[PDB]
Amino acid sequence: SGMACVGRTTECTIVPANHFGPIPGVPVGTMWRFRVQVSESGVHRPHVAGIHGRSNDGAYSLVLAGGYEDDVDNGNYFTYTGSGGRDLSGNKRTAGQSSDQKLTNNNRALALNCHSPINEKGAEAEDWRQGKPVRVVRNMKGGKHSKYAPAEGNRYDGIYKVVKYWPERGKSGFLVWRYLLRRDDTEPEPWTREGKDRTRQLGLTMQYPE
DNA sequence: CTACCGGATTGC
DNA sequence: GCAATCCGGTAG
Repeated sequence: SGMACVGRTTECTIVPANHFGPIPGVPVGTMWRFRVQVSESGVHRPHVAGIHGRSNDGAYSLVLAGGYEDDVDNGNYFTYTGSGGRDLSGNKRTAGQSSDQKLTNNNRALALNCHSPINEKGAEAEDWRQGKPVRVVRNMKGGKHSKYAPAEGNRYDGIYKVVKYWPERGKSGFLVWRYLLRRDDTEPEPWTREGKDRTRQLGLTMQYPE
C-alpha cells in the first residue's frame, strides 16, 4: 500500500497552479523522497505524470524518471519525450509504446514553451533564452541510464527552456515527440561540486513524508 | 518482469 | 462540471 495511493497533505498556494518559473523559497537542490511531496511544494504538481502543463499556455514543470526509453539526459541539457502513444486500458499508468504520439495535451503545452510559433512539424527558437521556463525535476530511476540521476528520490534542478521540438520515430519504431531542453538557471547544477557545496551550505536534506 | 489502485489536473 | 489522462508505488 504505502505511498502508492496517498493524496496530498497540503497544497502550495503561495503561487497558483499556472506559475511559470521557480516557486519562491524552494531552492535548487531541494530533495524529496516521494512524488506527492514534490507536488505539495508546488514544484511539480502532478502526482504521476511527466509534464505539468496546459495546452493553450505552456508547460510549467516536468520530471525525468526514466519511464520513456527515448529520453536522453545530458545534465545541462536533455532530450525529453512527449507522453502518450501508449495503451493504458486496464487502469494502468505506464506501458510501452503501442501507437504514434500526438502534438496534443502536455506535448502541445511543452511545445508552446519554445520561442517560436507552434508548428505541427516541430520548430527551433533562435533566441531560446526568451522562451517560457520549465521547472525540471530529476528522480532516481533515470539512474539506469543517466549519471545525473540522484541516488534516491526526487531533486529540483532548476529552470530549463525548450530549444526545439520535433517528431520522430523512437526506439520502438512508433512516432514520438521529442523536446530539446537546455538549462538557464541562477544557481549551480546540484550534481556538480559547486552544486553539491551549495546544498551543504544550504543544509538541504532528503525530505520524507511526516 | 508482471498487475492495477486513489488522486491531481486538464480538455473541452 | 465530467470524462480522459498519467515518467508511481507497491504488491506479487
